[PDB]
Amino acid sequence: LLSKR
Amino acid sequence: GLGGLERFCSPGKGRGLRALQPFQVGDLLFSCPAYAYVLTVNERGNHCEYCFTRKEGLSKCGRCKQAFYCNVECQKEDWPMHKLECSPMVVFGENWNPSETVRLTARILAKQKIHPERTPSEKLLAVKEFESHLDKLDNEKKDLIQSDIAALHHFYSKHLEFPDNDSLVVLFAQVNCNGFTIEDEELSHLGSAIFPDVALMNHSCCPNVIVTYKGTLAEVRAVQEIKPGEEVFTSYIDLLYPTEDRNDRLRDSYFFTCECQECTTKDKDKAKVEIRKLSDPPKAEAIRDMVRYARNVIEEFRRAKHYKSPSELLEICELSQEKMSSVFEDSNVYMLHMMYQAMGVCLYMQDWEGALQYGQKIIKPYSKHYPLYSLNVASMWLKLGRLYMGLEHKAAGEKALKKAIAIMEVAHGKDHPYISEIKQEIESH
Ligand SMILES: Nc1ncnc2c1ncn2[C@@H]1O[C@H](CSCC[C@H](N)C(=O)O)[C@@H](O)[C@H]1O
Ligand SMILES: [Zn+2]
Ligand SMILES: [Zn+2]
Ligand SMILES: [Zn+2]
Repeated sequence: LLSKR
Repeated sequence: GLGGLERFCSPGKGRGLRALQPFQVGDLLFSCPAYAYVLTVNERGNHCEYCFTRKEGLSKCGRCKQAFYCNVECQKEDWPMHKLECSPMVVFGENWNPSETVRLTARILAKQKIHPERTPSEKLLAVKEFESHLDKLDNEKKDLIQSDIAALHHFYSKHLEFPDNDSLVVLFAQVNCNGFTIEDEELSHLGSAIFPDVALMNHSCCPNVIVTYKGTLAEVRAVQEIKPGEEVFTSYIDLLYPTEDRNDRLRDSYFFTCECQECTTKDKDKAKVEIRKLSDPPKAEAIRDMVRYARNVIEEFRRAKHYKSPSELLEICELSQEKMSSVFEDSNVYMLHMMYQAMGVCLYMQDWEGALQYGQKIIKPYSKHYPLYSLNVASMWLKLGRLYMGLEHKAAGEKALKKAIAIMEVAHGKDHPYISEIKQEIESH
């Protein structure tokens, strides 16, 4: 899902 | 709706979020309470199930012994959701292993049953309205969704009233397309959640806002000046990688191709894939070959961390870094990737010196490849600072911690609890 990493 | 903002139709990007007032760097655009959320298994005992508060002395649920709360109040408030798993966990015992996505989707169905009306999490966009990309779904993805549905029926049939298979495929597609992972100050995975109003924002590789979390509350703050009429963009992915990689991930997971300034101009691609300045410069095909190798080792390592030992993982990192270093510069993002993975392995082994050693090599290229305010950069500075502090190096530690604070004040807001904790760390030592 939407994550920065 | 939401003050100073509005839903609108963004040409070529479906529905989006638009500003109706100016926003300055660090300003809070809006907050969104989680519609549905689940704490990841590995963080149980560290965080409260209900509010995600990180604390010592959390009270254990007497029945399942696998849920922890701040107090009896958090326990009670969490029960409508926890009951979906409490007895099932003890009954299935070791066999209880649904994926996080399934757990979240179960909680979504439960919320839909209890509260079918529009929630305060849906002021601009409703869960029912989520884009699914059902029509774009290939066989591999339909098979994965079917496995997920089967797991849902397998572990959650006790309290849930299921729609037909078609609606479940739609729901699962919506969850994959709009779901958020929640990370802590170190970008460590905490859990998964639905934030409908937040999911309205479209993607850009040069976003003007960042999403952070305050317990289960999502917060959206500007990292660039926003003027009335401008669309509000957030980043869905890790912005370290070059354009092709980024778009491969966006196409695979979100079914679209980005056309932002970064993807069009490709400005940072050269520096991201920096080549060594050798007497005999490396041929084009040798570059393409090493890039291909780099993506392959990234995927290979991804698989290997599930079953290989820490020494084997470090071997893969060292050896791959060695092979890549003949062509790629240390500032090259694939080198950085391996270095970061290796740092993680060192950290697990409680080899603090090695982790510091790698992080020092990682931090500056991160600063140059990532946008001005980046959680990845702040998080790296924070890790470095905590390692320095743990290793009794207060000046270097204080410096790195203050760099982290400096970014986080913008992204999380000056009054965020994470910053209070960091300042407490600086003052205590
Ligand atoms: N930069 C972009 N260009 C084209 N489509 C985008 C985009 N960023 C996000 N999207 C679309 O938005 C979806 C993410 S959920 C974002 C809200 C969505 N636009 C909606 O109408 O509900 C993705 O599936 C993708 O199709
Ligand atoms: Zn709590
Ligand atoms: Zn329980
Ligand atoms: Zn882009």
